[PDB]
Amino acid sequence: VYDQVEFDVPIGSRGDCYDRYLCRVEEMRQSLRIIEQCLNKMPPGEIKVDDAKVSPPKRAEMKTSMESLIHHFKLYT
Amino acid sequence: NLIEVFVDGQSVMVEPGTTVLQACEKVGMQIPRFCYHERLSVAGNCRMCLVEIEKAPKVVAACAMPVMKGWNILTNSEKSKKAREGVMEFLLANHPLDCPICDQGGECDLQDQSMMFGSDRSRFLEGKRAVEDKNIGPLVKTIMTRCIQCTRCIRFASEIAGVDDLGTTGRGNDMQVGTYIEKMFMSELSGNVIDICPVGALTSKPYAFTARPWETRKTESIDVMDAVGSNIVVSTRTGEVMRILPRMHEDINEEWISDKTRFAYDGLKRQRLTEPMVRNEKGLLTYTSWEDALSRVAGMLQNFEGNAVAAIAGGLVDAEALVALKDLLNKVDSDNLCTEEIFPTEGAGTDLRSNYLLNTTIAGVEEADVVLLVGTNPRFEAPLFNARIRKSWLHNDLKVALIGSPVDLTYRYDHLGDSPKILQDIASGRHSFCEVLKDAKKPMVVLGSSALQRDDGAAILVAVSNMVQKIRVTTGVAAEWKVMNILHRIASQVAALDLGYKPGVEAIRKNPPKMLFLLGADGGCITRQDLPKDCFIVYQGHHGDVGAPMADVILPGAAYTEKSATYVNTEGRAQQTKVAVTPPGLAREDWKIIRALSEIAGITLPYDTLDQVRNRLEEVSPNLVRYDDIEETNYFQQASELAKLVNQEVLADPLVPPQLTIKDFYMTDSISRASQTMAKCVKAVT
Amino acid sequence: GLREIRVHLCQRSPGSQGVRDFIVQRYVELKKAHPNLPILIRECSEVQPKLWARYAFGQEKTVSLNNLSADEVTRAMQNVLS
Amino acid sequence: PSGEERCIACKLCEAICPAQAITIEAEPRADGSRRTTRYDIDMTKCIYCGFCQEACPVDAIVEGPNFEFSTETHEELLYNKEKLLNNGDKWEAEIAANIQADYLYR
Amino acid sequence: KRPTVRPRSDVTHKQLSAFGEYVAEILPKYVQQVQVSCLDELEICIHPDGVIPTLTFLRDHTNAQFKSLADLTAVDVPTRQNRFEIVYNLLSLRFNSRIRVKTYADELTPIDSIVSVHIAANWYEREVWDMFGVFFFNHPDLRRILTDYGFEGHPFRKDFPLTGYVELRYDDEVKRVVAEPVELAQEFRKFDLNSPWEAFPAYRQPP
Amino acid sequence: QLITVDEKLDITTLTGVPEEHIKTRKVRIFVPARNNMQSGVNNTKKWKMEFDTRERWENPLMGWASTADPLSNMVLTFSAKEDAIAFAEKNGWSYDVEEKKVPKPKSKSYGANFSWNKRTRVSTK
Amino acid sequence: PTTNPPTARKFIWTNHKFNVSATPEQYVPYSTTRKKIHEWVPPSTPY
Amino acid sequence: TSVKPIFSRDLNEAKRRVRELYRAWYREVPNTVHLMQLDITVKQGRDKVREMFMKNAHVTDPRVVDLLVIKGKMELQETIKVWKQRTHVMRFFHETETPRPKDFLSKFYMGHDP
Amino acid sequence: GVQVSPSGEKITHTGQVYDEKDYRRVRFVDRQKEVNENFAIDLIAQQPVNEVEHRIIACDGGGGALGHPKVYINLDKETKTGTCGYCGLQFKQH
Ligand code: SF4
Ligand code: SF4
Ligand code: SF4
Ligand code: SF4
Ligand code: FES
Ligand SMILES: [Zn+2]
Repeated sequence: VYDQVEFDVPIGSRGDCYDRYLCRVEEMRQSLRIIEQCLNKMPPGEIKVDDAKVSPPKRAEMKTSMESLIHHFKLYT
Repeated sequence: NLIEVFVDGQSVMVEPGTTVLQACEKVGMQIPRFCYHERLSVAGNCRMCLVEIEKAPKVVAACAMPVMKGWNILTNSEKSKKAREGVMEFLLANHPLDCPICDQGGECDLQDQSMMFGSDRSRFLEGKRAVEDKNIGPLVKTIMTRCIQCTRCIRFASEIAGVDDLGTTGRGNDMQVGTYIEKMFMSELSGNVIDICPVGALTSKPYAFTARPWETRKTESIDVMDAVGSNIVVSTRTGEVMRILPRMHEDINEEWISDKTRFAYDGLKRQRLTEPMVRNEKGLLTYTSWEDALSRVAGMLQNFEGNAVAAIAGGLVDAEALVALKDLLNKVDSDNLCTEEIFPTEGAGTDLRSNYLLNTTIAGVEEADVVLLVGTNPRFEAPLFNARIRKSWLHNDLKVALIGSPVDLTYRYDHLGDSPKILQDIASGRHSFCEVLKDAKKPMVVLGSSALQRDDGAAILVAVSNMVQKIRVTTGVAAEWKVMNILHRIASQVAALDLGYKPGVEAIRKNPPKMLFLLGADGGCITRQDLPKDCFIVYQGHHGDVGAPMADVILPGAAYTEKSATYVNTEGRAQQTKVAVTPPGLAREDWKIIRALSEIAGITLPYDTLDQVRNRLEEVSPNLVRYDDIEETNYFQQASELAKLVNQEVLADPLVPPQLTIKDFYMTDSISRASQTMAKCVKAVT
Repeated sequence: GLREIRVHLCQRSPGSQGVRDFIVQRYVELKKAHPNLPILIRECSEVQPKLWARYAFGQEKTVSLNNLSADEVTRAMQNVLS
Repeated sequence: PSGEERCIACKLCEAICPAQAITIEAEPRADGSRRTTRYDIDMTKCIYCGFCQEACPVDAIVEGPNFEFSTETHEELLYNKEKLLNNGDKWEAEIAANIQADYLYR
Repeated sequence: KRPTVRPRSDVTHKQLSAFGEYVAEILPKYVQQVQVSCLDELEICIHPDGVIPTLTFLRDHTNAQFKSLADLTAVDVPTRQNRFEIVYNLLSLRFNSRIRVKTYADELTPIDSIVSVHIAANWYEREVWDMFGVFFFNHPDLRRILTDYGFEGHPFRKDFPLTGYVELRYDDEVKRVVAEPVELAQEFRKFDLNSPWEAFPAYRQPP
Repeated sequence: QLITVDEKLDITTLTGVPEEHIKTRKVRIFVPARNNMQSGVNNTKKWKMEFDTRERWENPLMGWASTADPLSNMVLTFSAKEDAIAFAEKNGWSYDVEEKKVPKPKSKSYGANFSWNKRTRVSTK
Repeated sequence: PTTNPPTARKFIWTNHKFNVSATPEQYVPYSTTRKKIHEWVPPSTPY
Repeated sequence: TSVKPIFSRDLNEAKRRVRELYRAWYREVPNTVHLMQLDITVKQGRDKVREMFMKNAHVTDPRVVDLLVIKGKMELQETIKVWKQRTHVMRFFHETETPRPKDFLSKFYMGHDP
Repeated sequence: GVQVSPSGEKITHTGQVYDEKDYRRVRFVDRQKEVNENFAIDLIAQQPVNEVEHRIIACDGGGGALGHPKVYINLDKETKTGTCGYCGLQFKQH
């Protein structure tokens, strides 16, 4: 999603360890400029894609249903 | 005669009376399966083999439908995938959540087909069902809230084992599969429904709860419990055997093997031998090392020679040991190498592979037209032969007949009687069977060494050769076809007879020797009383009940899982094992033992390696390195003319194979004597 | 002192023609004359027709029968039986 | 709560342990049930990941909070079934609450 | 649209195909088996006798400007005569793109280096020679970099096993740190996992 | 430029293994037959190289299974017997083959189950 | 616990234990299994 | 047959390079057992050298010979520009290994090797 | 509860014992052999046999979640009980 949020890239003109240090610090800062928006826009929803052939399912279903249990078994062997 | 198809555009040529599924196989695309097994009949219960047929709307079942010229098939299309999704939703509606407990956890066809072709969850917010569990035997642990009702067990039983006791009882979800009573489904072939039931409903009780597949290192080997040559998969775990499985050989065992060979994997853990055990001053048996044992035996052999040295071999011993013993007693100038088994040898004996074998490949029993049995219960000795006979009598309208007591078989037939005089009666042609034979072509006459093991054996064999000459002059056949057939039980026997031994103990009864080498011979045909009192006997084996307690020295060898030895069935086939495990404690391989013994006694052989010994076999007998290749022969007419010279004649008392109660099927060799499972089998039978 | 005789041949091959002929011709005579002796036939495929005999103390001789006929078979058999 | 164990030898922990640490050897139980005879771990190899308590469908094995079990020898760290059972019978007054809180998230 | 599937676009699968035809008609020699993946990537297989021409072209020609050698790599497939597959993953900025060059090779069939062009390879080639066994000409310094300074063999192949042949330990008898043969304590469990039932009926292979 | 050498290739030296682990190791080139329990045929497609087995004992301390040989668990894949043989004879081992066990074709005239004169007639449904 | 006590269950260690590093009640490893392979128990009489 | 060469064309040029390399090792060893305070004798070192040479004498291919030469040269660089140490260099002599018994009876009494 | 062998070694819950002639029992000297006293077999035998009317019954293992997956058992076999593989509990029909 990095295409969504804003974050300005730093660069240096000389090419010395000082410029590199300053780049690292400016990135430290722009990272917070990112986190602010990540927080204020984090939506609700799921975490693992509901394709149980790839990511394991929740344990309640793993225990009640059957196909989800088979997929659990296969994923984990 | 051919017929055409265009799968996915791809074209195919097949025969009529064919199946969509066999066509898709010819192409490569595997089609799902629940109620199909190429070695069975057909049905349409499961309903997972569905496909789409272009130019026709309705789906079909590729396990029954015969392909019509011009059809374009579609396997991975929309309707097909939807059918499979629905069908598996249905199945898994009720299959309980015993996947972990289920010993068939990582091999479950249903697991795999759900993970791949099925769906990702259940839309079943309802209740399930269960069913009572049955006791069916001390081998086949039955859970029956898992049977998807495929009917594989039912068809397999009603066709192969002729049992006719299993079946379905009810209609609707309440259906069950299993006898209506607490009967026991014990049989020489009970023990393949395990491999056939894709689910963990009919599990094996011994293996159960012990391990899982993926952990295993599946090595490959063969069987020795009988002289058939059942290719086998031996499963290991952290350096130990855990289970045995069949291995597909389209000729010999064809994906089926015997209760004995698959449940005698425990006898390799009880009553074993791990250290050189030598007599003491009192006579007890104390442990000691190879240094002592071989120093002793070689210092004694250096003094003994002539014909006072005698080697006996039993079953379950390898051609390598046999050849090494032969060459050693040769360099020592002795010839009393014999086997615990008898084989009437007068006339020709052991000089032509056309004799003492199955001149006819076991396969040819499918193409034969009439079969005759001479005093044998193959149901107990070499059953898979009996299963080929079963399928033959079932399919190609066969006619079978036998000589011997009235035996409990799977089919019905004509019973001649119980006196081999019947054989000469036939050779004259004064018995309806004479006309039956002279009419029908490609007959076959099999004779089990269980009778030759009698006393008047060579005479009955001579009468049989006479009968054979008669039948051959009656009907029109060539040596390209064969008539006579011999069927042993012990494995090492054929390798010995090909290495040129004395198949008997007549030599021993004639020349009481001093030193007695004996290998794997837990048969007790010999003991201390049949010999002088100052003898010296060396038991080289891997199990002690009979031969060891009567021993001066006891050496351990190895079993059929730990020595890369050859072996030969009753049709000249040459099968080698593969070392699946390493033996216990001090025990070593037999040919190594013997090369060391020779090097000590100053008789050094040129054999430092299994491969050098393979070349030695290539010299001695060539067809023992021809792995998986039979060697036909045609000089049986000469052998029969030779035997005709002899005038010995049979006795009058009847004959019997000494295995009638299935009880006798178990407890043959050390392994089936030892296993604490065979005990349960027997006590359940009785 | 002779102890045992064995023949190795290759069914359905030229080099074995004379040996097969001898066997279908007179082997019967040897085996009826002296039947207290090991005479072992063995026919593989793709081998050199040969004859391995073995004396008392284990030593043994190997001779060839390739591209030969019944007369040479007989005479070699005699020379080795001697 | 009835004293009985939870492991039934489903071997998922063995087949998923990235380090191949675990070693299992199962058997029947004289009462007919299914159970273990050998469930050994090498805490020198265990990377402390979580996969075993993710796979165990019965929540039997649970990597716990105790991080003070440093020792003086490399044989107090090849834990076995009995040491694990003791650790369970010891810490079960805490794991119950921890899981009762955490399970919903998973 | 569906939530659990990326979009299989057209722009890339078309542009990179055009560029593949371009390079193919420019270098009808030193080229074979161009291809574009179903996931927006370009692969170009070439004879080892054209490596430097291809790389110089792709670095210099304006329309490519494949400047930065983001990676060099090897792969081993033993079911063929030329068993090693050498790989270069390259990056260009102006055109914001990546590309993959492949060339087959074999033990006992060395390769031409590129150090004259991409100096990054000066070390990837050392890695390759140390691990696999593939050799490179015109390379100033070529020595074991990763493994020991006495190690012998070629581990990243598929035959040199995981555990290796030798272990180490100190032996006060001599006070050194000696190398002895492998006698493990636990055995490397090898889990049979490959399940039969075919899942991908599109990547099948008939008899 | 090129060479005329008709000698068989051997790189046992560059490989880096000792005499023991190169000579006494009997290699087996086979095809892994199906797990009868299953009915799957995407395993009987390759050609696999394995080694003979070796000592596999039990540790005294706890009971694990150790090994003196590293190769025991070295299973290799191939798509052709000729290529597998080339690799084997190239590395210098002693190869032994297990040829292909292929099923037969069969005629399943289902209707036969419901026949009149034959013996195939089943007593079940 | 005074406001959130645990589940009152048996089979729980009542008397907790400090660390057991080198004490004489420390821990050691072993096998929890029987003997895989039995053997032969020769007789006790000369022939 | 029709193949591509490497650094050479025939066993003879391969062998001239090999001889150069022998000269290098022979003229080097002393510097090693004098820099790294070893114990063995120069003669024993040269024995190991000539043995590691003789144990590749069943060779025919110039490509094989040349690859072995390249690896030897790498190792010689490593040694003279001292990176390998006492351990790295004495790892050859199997100084903590019972000579593998080739006596068939020895193998028998001791283990399972054929 | 634990028992003991001739040599004083605490038998495990699975019959592991070091006979008098085994050298692998030095590690215990000056040390102890860790064992659990609570034997699962007795602790499940003590438990009461559950009773129900609905012939079929669903078992989970205690908590709705946190226990063994839902397994459904039959109880029509009045000869004896019906056990649950995971938890070991046993039900009976009314
Ligand atoms: S057969 Fe076994 S593994 Fe397969 S679905 Fe049923 S319980 Fe699970
Ligand atoms: S018990 Fe097994 S083989 Fe028999 S019908 Fe049920 S699923 Fe099929
Ligand atoms: S937490 Fe440790 S024991 Fe459990 S799976 Fe991860 S590495 Fe293995
Ligand atoms: S995952 Fe849990 S139940 Fe399964 S074997 Fe491991 S500890 Fe036992
Ligand atoms: S395989 Fe066709 S319905 Fe079962
Ligand atoms: Zn329960």
